[PDB]
Amino acid sequence: ARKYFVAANWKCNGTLESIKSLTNSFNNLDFDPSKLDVVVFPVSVHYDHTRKLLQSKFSTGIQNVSKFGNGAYTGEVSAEIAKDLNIEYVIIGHSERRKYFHETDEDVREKLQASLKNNLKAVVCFGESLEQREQNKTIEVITKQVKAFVDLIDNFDNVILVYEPLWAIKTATPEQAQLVHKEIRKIVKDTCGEKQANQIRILYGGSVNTENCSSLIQQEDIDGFLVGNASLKESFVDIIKSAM
Amino acid sequence: ARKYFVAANWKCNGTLESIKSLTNSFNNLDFDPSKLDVVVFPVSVHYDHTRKLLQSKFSTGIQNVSKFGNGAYTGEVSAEIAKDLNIEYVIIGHSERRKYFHETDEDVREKLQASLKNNLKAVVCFGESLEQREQNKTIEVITKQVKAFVDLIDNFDNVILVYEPLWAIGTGKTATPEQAQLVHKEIRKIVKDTCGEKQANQIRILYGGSVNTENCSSLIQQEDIDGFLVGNASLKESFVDIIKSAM
Repeated sequence: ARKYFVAANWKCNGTLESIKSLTNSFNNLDFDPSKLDVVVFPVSVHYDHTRKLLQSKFSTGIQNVSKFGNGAYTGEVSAEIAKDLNIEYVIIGHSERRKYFHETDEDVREKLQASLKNNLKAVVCFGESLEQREQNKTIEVITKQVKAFVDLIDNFDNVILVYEPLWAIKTATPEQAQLVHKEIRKIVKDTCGEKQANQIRILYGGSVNTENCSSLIQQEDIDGFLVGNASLKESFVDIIKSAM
Repeated sequence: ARKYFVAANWKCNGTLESIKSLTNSFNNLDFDPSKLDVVVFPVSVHYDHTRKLLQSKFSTGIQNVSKFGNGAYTGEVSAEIAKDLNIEYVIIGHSERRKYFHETDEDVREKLQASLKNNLKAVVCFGESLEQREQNKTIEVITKQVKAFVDLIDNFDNVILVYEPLWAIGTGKTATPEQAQLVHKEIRKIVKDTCGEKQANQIRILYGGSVNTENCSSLIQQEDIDGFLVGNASLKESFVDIIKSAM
């Protein structure tokens, strides 16, 4: 029922040369974008380059978006500016922004609202710490992170969730991932409704590579991934192939 | 000297079409980039579009830069990436980043360290609040802010200071050219105290309050005001007359 969703998070990496090389190798992968979503998230200043080098079967987005609209917000990219550039997706709430730049649940909410106001699709990240999982607080913490923003979703094809097992940076088994994914879908069901919950894509955002992608994707409540370091290698196409 | 320096901070504003329009109008102004620096700072995602459309006499830059290098830093743009793209200038410590995104003196320092380490030129902003000005803390505050980072400066043409009179932004108070000049004088003294006289006389100190076509000449003709980081007025085609005040 749910369309699989494979995302490349390049984070803060890339040169124009390397992007030229990587995008070319990606273009050589034959896949149908009506059946599978494949999204590339370059660094802001690399977006136009990346978009021009990637064939249209690859969707594209940016790794952050402002909680503010246009105006006196130096260094920010608004949802309105992204929409004008036909930027399709935004990443919101990535653990590294919550960690390094003190992004809160409320910031995530307001970024999501702004993104949805301007008709962007949103990739929304959350997940518990090692200390939180060690205290058996996974459901508590994820209920709270999800309820911060979940009522803003009207179209459950246009918001994609991402579970980051920050506890593991330990290493999460496919079954352990699946178990949280199921818990998340139940949270969505009880906050938004059962049809909504069965629509929404929930991606795994722990460490995904060529050797574990098949085991992860086959899990019933794992609908794809947000891929970190493996997405900077030409063998990312094999991770893509696991979802086809 | 000192070479004037006129900078367009477009902040979070612009469309593909408005920039097309605006850059074209700017291109019609004939100035000599060896006689003054004219720098445009678009939104990161507008950098390529903006750099392509502006004639090469215009310098360009980005409104923020990361304190971290390359790696697992989602949403960040490194000094490394800016260097690879020949992005010449970066803004650091803008009051709007200190206000909304909790950017600290330490953040400013590391961003400057990272920028200079990667051969970027930095436009660095600081300034006191209403409450600080009212309590006569202007020099204490500015001295603290500048001392966060000034020892990193390795070339006093390549780092540019911006005084933001935050006490006069959105407060109901307006800073006079005379008041501005005095803070700039205060700032050049601070640099002379910490770096030396030649260093202090070399460095551009730009005014970062509200600048428009009416007040621009009154500001830049002041002895210690070497140009400006312009906000809302740099979104208009009439910005060319702000540039003209420095020609």
